[PDB]
Amino acid sequence: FSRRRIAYPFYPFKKLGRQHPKKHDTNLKTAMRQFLGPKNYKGEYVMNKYFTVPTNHVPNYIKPDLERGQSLEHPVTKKPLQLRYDGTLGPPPVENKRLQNIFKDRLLQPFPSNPHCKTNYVLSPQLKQSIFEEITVEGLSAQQVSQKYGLKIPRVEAIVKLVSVENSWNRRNRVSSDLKTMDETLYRMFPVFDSDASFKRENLSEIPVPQKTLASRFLTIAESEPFGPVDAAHVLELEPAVETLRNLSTVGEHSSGHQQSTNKNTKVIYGELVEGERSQYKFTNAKVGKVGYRYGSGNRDNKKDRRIGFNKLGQMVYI
Amino acid sequence: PRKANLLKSLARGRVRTSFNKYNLFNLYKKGGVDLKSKSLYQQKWTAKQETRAYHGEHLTEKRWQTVFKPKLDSVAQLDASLRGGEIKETPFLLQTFAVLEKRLDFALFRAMFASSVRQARQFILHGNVRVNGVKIKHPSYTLKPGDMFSVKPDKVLEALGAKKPSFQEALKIDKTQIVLWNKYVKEAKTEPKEVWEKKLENFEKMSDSNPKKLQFQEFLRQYSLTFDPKWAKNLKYHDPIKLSELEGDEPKARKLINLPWQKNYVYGRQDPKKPFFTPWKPRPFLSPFAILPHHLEISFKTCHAVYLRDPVARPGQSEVISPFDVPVHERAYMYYLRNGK
Amino acid sequence: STIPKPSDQVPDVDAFLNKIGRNCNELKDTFENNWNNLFQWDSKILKEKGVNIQQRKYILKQVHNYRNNRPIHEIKLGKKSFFGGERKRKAFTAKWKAENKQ
Amino acid sequence: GKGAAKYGFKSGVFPTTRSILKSPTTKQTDIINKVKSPKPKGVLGIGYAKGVKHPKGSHRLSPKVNFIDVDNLIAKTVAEPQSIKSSNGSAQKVRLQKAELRRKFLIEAFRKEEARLLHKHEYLQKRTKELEKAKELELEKLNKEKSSDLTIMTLDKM
Amino acid sequence: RKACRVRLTNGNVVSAYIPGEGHDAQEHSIVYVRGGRCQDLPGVKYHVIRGAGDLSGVVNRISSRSKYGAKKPS
Amino acid sequence: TCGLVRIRLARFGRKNSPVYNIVVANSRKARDAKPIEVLGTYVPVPSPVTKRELKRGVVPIKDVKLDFDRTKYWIGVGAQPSETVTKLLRKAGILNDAWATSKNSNVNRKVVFERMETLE
RNA sequence: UAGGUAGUAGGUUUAUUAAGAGUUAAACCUAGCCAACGAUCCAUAAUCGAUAAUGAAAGUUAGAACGAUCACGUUGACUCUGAAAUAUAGUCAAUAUCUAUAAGAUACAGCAGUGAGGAAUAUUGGACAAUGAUCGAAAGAUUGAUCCAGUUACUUAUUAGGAUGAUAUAUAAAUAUAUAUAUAUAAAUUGAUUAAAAAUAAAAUCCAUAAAUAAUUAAAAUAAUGAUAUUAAUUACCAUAUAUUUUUAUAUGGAUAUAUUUUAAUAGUCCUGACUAAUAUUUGUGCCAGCAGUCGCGGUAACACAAAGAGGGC
Ligand SMILES: [K+]
Ligand SMILES: [K+]
Ligand SMILES: [K+]
Ligand SMILES: [K+]
Ligand SMILES: [K+]
Ligand SMILES: [Mg+2]
Ligand SMILES: [Mg+2]
Ligand SMILES: [Mg+2]
Ligand SMILES: [Mg+2]
Ligand SMILES: [Mg+2]
Ligand SMILES: [Mg+2]
Ligand SMILES: [Mg+2]
Ligand SMILES: [Mg+2]
Ligand SMILES: [Mg+2]
Ligand SMILES: [Mg+2]
Ligand SMILES: [Mg+2]
Ligand SMILES: [Mg+2]
Ligand SMILES: [Mg+2]
Ligand SMILES: [Mg+2]
Ligand SMILES: [Mg+2]
Ligand SMILES: [Mg+2]
Ligand SMILES: [Mg+2]
Ligand SMILES: [Mg+2]
Ligand SMILES: [Mg+2]
Ligand SMILES: [Mg+2]
Ligand SMILES: [Mg+2]
Ligand SMILES: [Mg+2]
Ligand SMILES: [Mg+2]
Ligand SMILES: [Mg+2]
Repeated sequence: FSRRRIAYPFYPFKKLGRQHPKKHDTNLKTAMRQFLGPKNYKGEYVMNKYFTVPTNHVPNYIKPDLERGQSLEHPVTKKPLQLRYDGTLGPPPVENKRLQNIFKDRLLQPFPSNPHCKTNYVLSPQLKQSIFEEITVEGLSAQQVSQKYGLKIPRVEAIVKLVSVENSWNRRNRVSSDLKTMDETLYRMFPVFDSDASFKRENLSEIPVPQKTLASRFLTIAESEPFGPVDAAHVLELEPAVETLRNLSTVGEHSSGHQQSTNKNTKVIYGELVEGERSQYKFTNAKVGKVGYRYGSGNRDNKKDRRIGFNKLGQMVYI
Repeated sequence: PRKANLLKSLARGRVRTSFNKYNLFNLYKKGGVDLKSKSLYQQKWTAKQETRAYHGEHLTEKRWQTVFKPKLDSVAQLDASLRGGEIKETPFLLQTFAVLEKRLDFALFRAMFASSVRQARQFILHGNVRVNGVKIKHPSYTLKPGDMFSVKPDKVLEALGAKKPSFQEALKIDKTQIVLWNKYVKEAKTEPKEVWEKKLENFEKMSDSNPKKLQFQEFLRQYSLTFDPKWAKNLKYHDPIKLSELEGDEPKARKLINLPWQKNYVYGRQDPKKPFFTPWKPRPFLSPFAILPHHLEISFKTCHAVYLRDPVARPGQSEVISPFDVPVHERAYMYYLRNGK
Repeated sequence: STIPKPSDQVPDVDAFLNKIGRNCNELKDTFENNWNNLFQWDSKILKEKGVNIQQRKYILKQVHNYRNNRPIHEIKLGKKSFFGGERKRKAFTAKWKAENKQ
Repeated sequence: GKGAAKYGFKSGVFPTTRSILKSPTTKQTDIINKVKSPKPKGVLGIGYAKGVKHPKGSHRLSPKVNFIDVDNLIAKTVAEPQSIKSSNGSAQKVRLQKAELRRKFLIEAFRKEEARLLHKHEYLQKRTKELEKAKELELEKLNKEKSSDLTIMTLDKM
Repeated sequence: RKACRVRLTNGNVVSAYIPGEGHDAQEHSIVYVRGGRCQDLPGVKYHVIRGAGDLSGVVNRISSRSKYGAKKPS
Repeated sequence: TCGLVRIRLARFGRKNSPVYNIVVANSRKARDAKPIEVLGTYVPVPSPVTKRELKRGVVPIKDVKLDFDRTKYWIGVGAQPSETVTKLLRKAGILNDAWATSKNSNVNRKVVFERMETLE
């Protein structure tokens, strides 16, 4: 059983009464004006508790369930204000106990209905400089900085790349006042990352889950036979999971173990370049039976899965 | 793309990837997706309706069906068994729409470089977005781990900032601001003691959420906190604004205005050449949507971001930012697996 | 490339346009007997000046020949046999041997 | 289509690669021994058994394999000019250069192919012996008695 | 129920239902026949297409016009 | 080009975006018919160089994939390359100046970069 | 379709061929050979893929497009040349047409195009610039192969505008920085009298890009040659220098009146009783008119017919 259902607020609100014939109002519109509060002459909603951004590193995410739709508070004292019979805003009769002791997890949860979505922690401008100076000057490896500050190696590598862009921008006076104002505002809206805080630290043991292993194989062995991760790896014909983690930590450009030389074994010829020639020929050795465009290959151009790519200039090209 | 029609309808109450005021009320009043009493088809349809409204509404159904991938990606923490704390179940089905997160337009929205996915598309199409230094003008460009993308600073400020008022609109706000200032100078001069007493009591309830108290302490150092009759006398009355006289003449208007907070510039038009409200202030209702992604590292000073990885599901968490719970995404996944059968 | 020097056989553009042939003497007003124009104007300029596809390509080929000291004498385009193309020669010949020699 | 899965999901085909040497060479000792080996008889035999007349007008035995001598192939196909002829002419010089390059290429092709074939037989022989040794080692580990085997009930005597 | 006997260009003679309110089909009128039976009429296994050949579209049809050969009103 | 066995380009790709297979083919078979062998690929459109790269001195590169050993074999048995394939093989250093013609003979043109064989 | 076969099954020899064999021809012998696991006969059909469609898969379907193979070039047979042809050749005959009336020529299943048939499938286009093919010592010539464009939503893909936005006036002393601005007055489209909406929808405001305009200009191709072509792309007075992932920024030479081209945004179609997503109601019709994939709907409160409002798909 299903029918169309107008999305009325789940919480109680003041419905429309008898209306003058020319108002032509809706119960949805009046519920929104009650959520928003009065609009001043400047076009602002100062009474709504979400109109202005937080400035204390604590996100102000909507909590309709805990406040039962009461979104109005005094713009300076931050004291709850509710609608009364007179049509004015005043103190609530009873304090809301659900809004005074909120769990730590909920504070970082932006969407009431999804507790698996949480905001990330912003890194302070100091930790970023420390990470930048350790990888670049002191010459530490990304694996070391990752294991020290509790940050995943890709994030560590990204911080170095971004701090380099901020130096060039600051070296050419490209960071304007507005950009500085915006950056600081956004910094004071998110919980700052604390390398010492154990819970704030990012897990460093995560590996991609393969597909062949996703199945459930079971072995019946002797009651006192030892079976461990290495034995399981042999059964599943995969490298041990610890080895996978170690190989994934040596991928960072500044990480230890980064190596790429086994491929430098392909004969290449650069054709002679003569004055007046607009391009150079590069020849790459290949093998008959592998090189070439195959004959009778599937044409997908008229199919929904037609292959679309992008060239070096960023232009959309058919592959 | 699909034409944008009735995206912020209150009766439908669909939640969109935007910071719009009407879209905040729809999210505020939703109270979850109702799946009770519905047949399996009705449950699946409802889940599809809600999820697609948020995740890639601009994509046509047939295009989305092609893009949709049955394979979802999770990670295995190899230390869980070495902790001892109660393990949490991985929300695998919150990865149903993860394939969209690698799109350039979605990446811009998650980085807070645009106020909505729709705006992100227009920023990309108009030539304001670069990936790895190359200008990309196709919203459907897919990012790979490690890619860096940037947006022209003026566009990001226009998306995260307040709207620029027009000259006529901002000239009526200054008229009212002058009237309400001359009322504060007439109440300060008629009974200075009460006004100062009220002024001191207001600064006690600031809570430090209002930085005006910190600035006020400076002002008390610019002149024990005891009354001073020189204050009321110092206060002066601003001159009224004749909207008609200074109509169509901004330089004249911005020379007749001199308020203690707004001096020689019309409200919100300190630099009429800039494309946003000046001096720059955050857009209204930004806090409820300001979510920092786990899969991007953002540098707001330069408007640069790096695509760290494709969002993944882990015990107790999904990096795919969604306003809907796992049961809804599970139904949505069930629908698309079978092409809506 | 560079501007070759006028010779005794080809003193000016008008002589050049007459030796190459293929009705290229009808472009003498396009060039205006300017030696440099003949050896500087590329296809794009000639197309803007109204030279048709076949003639402008032919001129540029003969300009390259002259620049390399290769003969610029007219070479004629092919023509079908007097008795017609091979596919229509049997029919044509049969009707030409019954109206000339009977 | 589904058929592509059998070929690495490669769509379309390539022409069959030609063989530079169309027959086994005289240096492929392994093949030479196999053909010389006496042909089996009986249930899994090949050929006419002693006393069984073959069809009249037919050859009792199979034609002998033609083994290529790469030295003789090179001598007959790309023989060198017998005299150092006087190539004063421009066209003679061009032809001499082209003939020299063509001869160099085809001689390198025949000798690289023969080497590849011989090197491939040796690599297979080494690889097979390794695999055989590894299988014996693996099997020996399987047959090794562990302490857990004590908990497996047995009736060896019966 | 309005029907019509029709001789198809392949020599088969069929009975086709004429849908819609009102029709201008007569004898010798050129009609185009599609599949689809008239459930309550036994032996009428086909439909004539409105707005094709000599059969006009339903007069004054407002809804589902494409199914009745009615063009869009300006 | 003469002979029954020719090395020539077979056209692939889409309208306005030609790509080519370098093939050994019977002279009489269709240009795009399945050949005797596919020796390589030729992409005629040079890779575009950025404004900075241009001033930096980067030259656009046309990319050819080729089986050097197999190509030499087919030249050895008398396969005859087309004019375009001949130019490619002379630039690769497989063929020499004996295959040049009077029209393309670069007898006097300065060499800015000499053929370089590397490993990559 | 139950019996079929009579060079038929096998043996021997000659002829013929580069070559085996009742493959063809000649001779002489044996009585065999095929068949209810389907012979013989009849009907139908070009075959297939690392191609397309579908499915979890085994499979099933197609055989247009890409590619491989076969056959044919109005019909039949025969011969010549040749390594290879019962050749799109030649010979004779058949059918049709034509003009030169000859033991004549032609046969569009080459391209374009026309009539016919059909529910239904396009230009009597451009160029040999590219890749090939033929001829030539070369210069070069030829090429409806081929490359391009035209026609056609037949298929696929991208784009086809974002942020803000529920009213308008009057209103208010005569710079330690204010601040929950507050009052009146008028206006307020369809539906409806409250969970009944249409509706942030519209207008309006802010900011853009496309196109245009201007300059510039690759690449397909080079020794030279560009059909496509009014090229793509880029830049917004043009040029230059310096610094300057990108990019940015400064300053310069010339260029206009301290500033510097202009500037947008009108979707259709089906459906809302159940299967099956569609609750805001209302009018006409009255087992009629009509609807219908299935169950069924319609006899005066029709959620199903015909419509308005509202709503759901794509
Ligand atoms: K899909
Ligand atoms: K049968
Ligand atoms: K066809
Ligand atoms: K050509
Ligand atoms: K619609
Ligand atoms: Mg329903
Ligand atoms: Mg020749
Ligand atoms: Mg015989
Ligand atoms: Mg026979
Ligand atoms: Mg006989
Ligand atoms: Mg047939
Ligand atoms: Mg089949
Ligand atoms: Mg078939
Ligand atoms: Mg066809
Ligand atoms: Mg034939
Ligand atoms: Mg025939
Ligand atoms: Mg014939
Ligand atoms: Mg015909
Ligand atoms: Mg035709
Ligand atoms: Mg017809
Ligand atoms: Mg032509
Ligand atoms: Mg009314
Ligand atoms: Mg433009
Ligand atoms: Mg050119
Ligand atoms: Mg209907
Ligand atoms: Mg009624
Ligand atoms: Mg229905
Ligand atoms: Mg109806
Ligand atoms: Mg309607």
